[PDB]
Amino acid sequence: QVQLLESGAELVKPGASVKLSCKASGYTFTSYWMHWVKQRPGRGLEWIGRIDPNSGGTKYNEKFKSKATLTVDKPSSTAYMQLSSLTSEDSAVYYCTRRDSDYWGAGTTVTVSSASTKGPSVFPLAPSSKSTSGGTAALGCLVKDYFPEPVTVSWNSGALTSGVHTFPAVLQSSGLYSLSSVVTVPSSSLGTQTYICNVNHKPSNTKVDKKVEPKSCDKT
Amino acid sequence: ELVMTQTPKFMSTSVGDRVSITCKASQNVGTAVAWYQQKPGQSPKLLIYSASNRYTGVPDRFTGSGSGTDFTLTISNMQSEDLADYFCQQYSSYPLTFGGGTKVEIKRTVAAPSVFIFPPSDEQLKSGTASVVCLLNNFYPREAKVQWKVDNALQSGNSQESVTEQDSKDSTYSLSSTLTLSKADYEKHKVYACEVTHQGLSSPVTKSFNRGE
Repeated sequence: QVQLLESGAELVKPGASVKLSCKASGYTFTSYWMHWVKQRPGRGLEWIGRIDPNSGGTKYNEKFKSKATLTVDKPSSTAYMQLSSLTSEDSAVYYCTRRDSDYWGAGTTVTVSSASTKGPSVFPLAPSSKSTSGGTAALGCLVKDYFPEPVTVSWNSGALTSGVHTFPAVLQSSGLYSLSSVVTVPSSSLGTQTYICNVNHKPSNTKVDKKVEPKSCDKT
Repeated sequence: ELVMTQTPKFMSTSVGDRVSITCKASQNVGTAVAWYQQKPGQSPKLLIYSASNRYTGVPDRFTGSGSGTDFTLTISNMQSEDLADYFCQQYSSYPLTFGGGTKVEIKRTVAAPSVFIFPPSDEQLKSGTASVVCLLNNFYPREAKVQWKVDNALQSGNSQESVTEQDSKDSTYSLSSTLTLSKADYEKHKVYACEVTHQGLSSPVTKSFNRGE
């Protein structure tokens, strides 16, 4: 039936512009207004505007009047939305859809940043020390100062999954991301099993396996 | 700018129970109201339109009501697949506007967090920065308070936290809090502590370490 195809993710610098596409199928494109919506992490959706593909006529939310420009390409049954003079506030997931419909694009994620591609530094979150307080120990890896998202983390080449918690990344004031991945294991296992986090940052094609061990005053 | 005020922002329920979500309009919107369901990483799906007309394919457990300014989305016999975000929308007038959303989570017995504190690695200190991490593991409900203290002085504004989604198997949450200090600041002080408060803790739990080695 009705299908609306958007792009995936796009990184753009402040001051620049981006042109998002929405390829329609399953219906007569020129028939049916195409609407655009913006969604920021836990910020409530916002209606940007709509376009009549047949006439090219448009209507905008006054809030986006000076930032968004809707157009269409009849030959390719594709609707476009150009966002200008980008700022951090324009970072969001954008959708094409209809007035109140079940037909939505999968959403395109725009990230506005001046940061440059950078692989992460991986630091150990060493299992406590001395003796255990509950027979259970916690250890992990602090994957920080990387850009852009995402990074993936596995443990022991996938051999360890139970008790693993890889947290959502956070954007630091520096403009770089950081996230931690932890796992709880028996304290009694620290001396018989090796724990290694496998970190992959595809945007920089960087990968690194970091062994996490208890901290020892004797070692350098 | 017809505001649709949606409540509650978050709510917990059990399978088989009923859920009620409210949206109030700043102007009369007749019955031109729609409700949508949205799960992480996915686009919204239409549930109700015209305030009470259930969209095709939607379970009869979903019902919408209201006329004028107050609208309600009711979910009966709650099912695990209903755990998601829900939001309203008015299309009586342009610009179209949406409610702020409501996240529906699953309830379970209270579980106190297991807390762990991690000092910065010597490897990182060579960078001039010191990240101290506090882990709150497998707890419920989601609400938790982490207070960082250095030499017993309360820290403010220098920590960032992250929380996982409800665990598929035990329905708990876990959170990580990272305290960012300059190497100089870290080297100047001695006692580092993470104080945790939570419904499941009779008294606050503080994990701490002294810088040394």
